[PDB]
Amino acid sequence: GSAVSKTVCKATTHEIMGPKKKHLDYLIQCTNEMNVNIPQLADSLFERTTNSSWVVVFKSLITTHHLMVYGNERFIQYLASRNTLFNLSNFLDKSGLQGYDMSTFIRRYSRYLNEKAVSYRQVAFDFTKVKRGADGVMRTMNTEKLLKTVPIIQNQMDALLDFNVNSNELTNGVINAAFMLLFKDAIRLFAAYNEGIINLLEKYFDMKKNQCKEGLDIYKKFLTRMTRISEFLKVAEQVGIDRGDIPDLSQAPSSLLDALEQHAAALE
Amino acid sequence: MQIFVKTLTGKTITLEVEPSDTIENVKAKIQDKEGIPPDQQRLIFAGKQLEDGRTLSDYNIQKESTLHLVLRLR
Repeated sequence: GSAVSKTVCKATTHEIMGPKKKHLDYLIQCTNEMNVNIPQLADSLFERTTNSSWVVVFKSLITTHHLMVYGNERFIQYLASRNTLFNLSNFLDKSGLQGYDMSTFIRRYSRYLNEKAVSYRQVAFDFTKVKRGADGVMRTMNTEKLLKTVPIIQNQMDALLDFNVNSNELTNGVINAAFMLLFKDAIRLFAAYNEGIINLLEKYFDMKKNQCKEGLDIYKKFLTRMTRISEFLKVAEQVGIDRGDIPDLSQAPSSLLDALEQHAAALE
Repeated sequence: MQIFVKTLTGKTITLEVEPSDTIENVKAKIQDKEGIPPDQQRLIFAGKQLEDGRTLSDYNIQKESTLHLVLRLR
């Protein structure tokens, strides 16, 4: 309890480095123990986003992101239930040149964690942690849920690509640590997105005339997002990331629009 | 000749054919290389589902053309 709040502060010192593994692994340990005051923990991290240093604020967001990905699901569930999550729409650290540069990136990253939280609330599971493959969640979803679900994947994606950082702006250990977590979410979210699309394209040719309209707009959007995902993956390539970890987007079903349009034409 | 078949999961198949081979025969050869029962194979080219009795030449499928395979429910 007193130890939690103190490890939160250790994760979020003014040291210009990402949160330390020892403090992040302890916090993960916390979330999983039986009598955790999850609200109190979350509360301590929000409190550190009220701070005026960009270093503190951005490391508190990174820790929260880290804990949504690796912490007990109970942590992401609480964040998604809250009324207000991160209120950093006006954040600005005028202290120096780094503060000025890193304040736009704090505003964007805070927006992305809020969307991640809303995404979880709207479908009640984490797109980046559900069973993959031909019997996974997104491949086997039934038609109604699929059509309501794939748009929520797309809105999370869009908020991730809005961080919109160039490789030559990843100039300190804080923003890089955020970047690497954004990268991890992106490839897992794209995997969930490509899988929903596969399913959609399979079902499309037995769908009703007005489900093909919903599905056709989902797909058109999938194609525009893929051009922007490839730009983000080029930043990843530039920074030096293992190229076997970058998805090959040429494998996505990206050339079927014509088939989907002629088939909607025939349905009229 | 050589044609390609791209599945929705991303694999690209290479198949040996002749322009006269029926779409039904082309599906049977996809059975032989990938295991997919022909009755679950939608083949698509130039935006149209390809009919079993028509031939590759009836659809303008020549060398190095890529067909799309979409799996279907019986």
